[PDB]
Order: sequence, then C-alpha cells, then structure tokens
Amino acid sequence: ALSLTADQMVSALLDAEPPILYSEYDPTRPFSMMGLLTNLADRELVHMINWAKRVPGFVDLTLHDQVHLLESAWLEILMIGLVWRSMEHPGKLLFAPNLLLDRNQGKSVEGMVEIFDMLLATSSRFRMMNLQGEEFVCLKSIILLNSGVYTFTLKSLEEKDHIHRVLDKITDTLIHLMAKAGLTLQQQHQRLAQLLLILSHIRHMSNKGMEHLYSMVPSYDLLLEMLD
Amino acid sequence: ALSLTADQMVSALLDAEPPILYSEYDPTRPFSMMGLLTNLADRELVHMINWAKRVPGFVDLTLHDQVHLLESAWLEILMIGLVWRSMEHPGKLLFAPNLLLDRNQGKSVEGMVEIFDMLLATSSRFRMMNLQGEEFVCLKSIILLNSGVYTFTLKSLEEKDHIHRVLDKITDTLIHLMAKAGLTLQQQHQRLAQLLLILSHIRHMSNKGMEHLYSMVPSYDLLLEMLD
Ligand SMILES: C[C@@H]1Cc2c([nH]c3ccccc23)[C@@H](c2c(F)cc(/C=C/C(=O)O)cc2F)N1CC(C)(C)F
Ligand SMILES: C[C@@H]1Cc2c([nH]c3ccccc23)[C@@H](c2c(F)cc(/C=C/C(=O)O)cc2F)N1CC(C)(C)F
Repeated sequence: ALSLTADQMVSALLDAEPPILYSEYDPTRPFSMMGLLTNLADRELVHMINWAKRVPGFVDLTLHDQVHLLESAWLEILMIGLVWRSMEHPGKLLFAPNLLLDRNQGKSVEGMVEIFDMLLATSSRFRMMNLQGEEFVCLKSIILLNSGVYTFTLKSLEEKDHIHRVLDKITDTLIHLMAKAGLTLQQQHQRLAQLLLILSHIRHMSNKGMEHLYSMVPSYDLLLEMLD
Repeated sequence: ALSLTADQMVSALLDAEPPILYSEYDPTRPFSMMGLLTNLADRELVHMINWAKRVPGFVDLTLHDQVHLLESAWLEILMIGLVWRSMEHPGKLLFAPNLLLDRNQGKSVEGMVEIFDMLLATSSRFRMMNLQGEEFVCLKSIILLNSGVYTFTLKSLEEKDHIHRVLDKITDTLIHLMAKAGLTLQQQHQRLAQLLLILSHIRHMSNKGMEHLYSMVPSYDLLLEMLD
C-alpha cells in the first residue's frame, strides 16, 4: 500500500468500488420507507465489508482495528455513496435506481426530513464543486481510515502510524489528480481543503443519523463475524 | 478580508484571540463538576462572540448567518480551545489554569469520561503533530466558518460564496505558514490534510457533547441578542 504510485492507488480504489444496489419492494404493488431504507443499508454493509478489505492498507491492520474503523465509519460511508449517486438528481436522493426520493417523501418518518435535507445540501455542494469519480473514491477511503483513528499498546501505536501514512498516500493521490486536471498549486490546496472540510459535515450527518437509530445498527460481533 | 495577505490574516487571528479564563470555585473550600464545566462554558461563549466578530470576513455576513454559524460551531470551538490548552499536559484537560482535570475526575458524571477520553486523544494527536499557535488560530476560524455553511435566496448564495472564499484565504494562510516553516510541497499538503481531518473528529466530539446536553445550551435568541 505504501509503495503505490498515485495512478495505482486510484486504479486500486476504482476497482474496489462496490455495486449500486436496488431496493427490494414489489414495483407492481402500491407505494414502509424505514423498512426500505433499513434493508438497503443492511445489504450495502455487506458489500462495504468487501470494499474495505480492498482499500490498500486496510487488511494490514488487526481484525479488532478493522472492526473499530468500520464501526465508526459505516454510516458516513453509506451517506457519501448516496450523496455521490444523487449528485446529478437535484432535489432527490438516489438510494437506488428504483428508489429516488425527494424531501417530502422523507417527511413520513419523524426526524427524517432534517436528515434528507442535510444529504441533499451535501449533494448540492458536490455538484457545485464538480466532484470527480476519482476524487470521490479517495474521499470515501479517507473516511474509512480516519473516522475511527482517534478513538482506539505498541501494536496500536504502529497501527495508527500506518493509518496516517496511508492517509498521506491518499492526500498525495488527490493532489496528483488535481495537478493532472490542470489546477494551479493554489487551486490544488484550496480544493483539497474544500473536499476535506465536507467530510466534517458527513461526520455530522452520521452522528445525527446514529442518534435517530439509537433512539429506536450493526453490532461489533456482526462486523467482526463478517470481517473475520 | 479577501484582500489580506497570509501574514495579515495570521496577525489578525492572533490579535483576535480570546483570553484564558479561570474557573469560579472557592479554592479554599473543599473539592459540582457539571456546574463548573457549565459556568466556564457560558463565560467563554461571551468571549467567543467577540472573537468571532474579529475573524476577517465574519462581520461581512448577515446577522442571521452569523448566528447560525455560531449556533453550529460553539461547542467545537470550546473543545478545540481546550485541546490546544491541554496539549502540554499529557493525560489532563486544562479547562482553566485552576481546573486541570484527568479522566478519573470525569467519571463522576455519567457519560462524561467518554467525552474526556476523546478530548484527551485529540490533545495527544495535536502533541504528536507539534501543532503551532498560528495553525491553531487558522483551524479555529475554519471551524467557525465551515461547521454551519452546509445547513443554511440570492443573499444566501452570496453568503456561502463569501464564506468559501474566506476559507480559501485561510487554506492559503496555512500553506504559507508551513512553507515558511520549511516543509516541502509534499509535506505541506500532507500536513494540511492531517489538520483538516482532525476537524471531523472535533465535529464528532461536539455531536457527542450536544447529545449529552439535549438529554438534560445557548438558544438562537441569546446568541442573536449577544451578536446583535
Ligand atoms: C437516510 C440515511 C442514510 C441511508 C439510510 N439507508 C441508506 C441506504 C443506502 C444509502 C444511504 C442510506 C438510512 C438508514 C435507515 F433508515 C435505517 C438504518 C438502520 C440500519 C440497521 O438497523 O442496521 C440505516 C440507515 F442508513 N439513513 C437514516 C439514518 C437515520 C440512519 F440517518
Ligand atoms: C467537556 C466538554 C467541553 C467543555 C465543557 N465545558 C468547557 C469549558 C471550556 C472549554 C471546554 C469545555 C463541557 C460543558 C458542560 F459540561 C456543560 C455545558 C452546558 C452549557 C450550557 O448549558 O449552556 C457546556 C459544556 F461545554 N463539555 C461537556 C459536554 C457534554 C458538552 F461535552
């Protein structure tokens, strides 16, 4: 992972990309939204485990650390995936190709429209920045590696050091993508910052979402079982 | 604000710095922690309003937008201030020069040790990066401008554009501080990213804190009254 060039990193992440899934409702039957959003989230998680295993550097970590990172990040990762898919559908969230929802559809569950609104605003922000596919995959891997790295022994010190070196490789890669796109050195650092600052909002959204779910979620054991 | 050089930006933010406050307990009397932490937070907020008014670009915004940004950011701002103060006190949080608390002292309030632990880990991270005073003030201003900018009309479009241009000026400034410190172009972009990625964790901490407080906070009106 640490010997990868920028191009190889990008290629590795594009190749790791999980599939776009479909919602499981009978489309011949009349139009629970929570049920739909929960089942879809559950199925995407399985694919997320597989994707994570293909992010360079991730399988170098201990099982326990892999679980911790996924436990911290999974909802952020679903949400960034959603916002990216939704980017060319103004005012709509593309949960699946057959489940494209507006804010009014979110109003049927108490507390949900607020979450839909934040996701829609993020998709809007991505649209305004003209986020590229290659930048998206970098950001999604940054979330996986970064979200739990501050909440973890000699092994632990080595693990954190490795995570930060891999994150540095992804930073390098982002800059290289922006240099290749023809941005000036100024523009490259400005855009890097703009992209990383959106991750704080994605964190925020995840916290607001987890709050909703706790008020009613993959356990450590399920993540461990799937990762192990 | 947008015509400022890097040096002028840094000078402006250092000059805006609020004071370090003292806790209000009688030190001759025997050692409520929540009361102490609440009163201190309340007094710091007043100074935060004043500090915010001196961040270049902030008073250019509408009152409503200034309030929204502070409403979103205030706990993140207190927390980054805390973590910065605590940096050269391993295992302790320097809430005030007369209130230096360890994790065990946090255990007296249910849910508080978890929050103390996350703050301590952030201070540890800052220590490992050797965070500079000049970088800290940049980051604290980034929090103010960024935390609410995704959760807000023609005026609103102009406001967001301005906020992002000011954020770009702070990104420029950070890079300039790192170039002046002698870091290579690679090191500059890596360190920029490392610093901005810590902001996601600060967001996380704030959400976890606000959760605690809601389960029991400055209203819009109080912030508005103080800002207006
Ligand atoms: C709207 C958000 C984000 C989201 C959801 N479902 C998705 C499917 C694909 C991509 C993104 C999502 C949905 C969502 C949901 F409605 C239920 C669960 C429950 C999962 C479980 O019980 O394991 C998870 C979700 F992500 N979520 C709501 C919330 C409150 C978490 F922000
Ligand atoms: C430990 C955290 C962060 C914090 C607190 N007090 C500070 C004073 C100076 C600097 C930082 C802090 C404390 C804190 C507190 F214990 C009560 C309030 C309540 C304020 C209000 O009611 O207006 C605010 C706080 F920041 N906080 C706990 C929590 C749960 C919010 F994360």
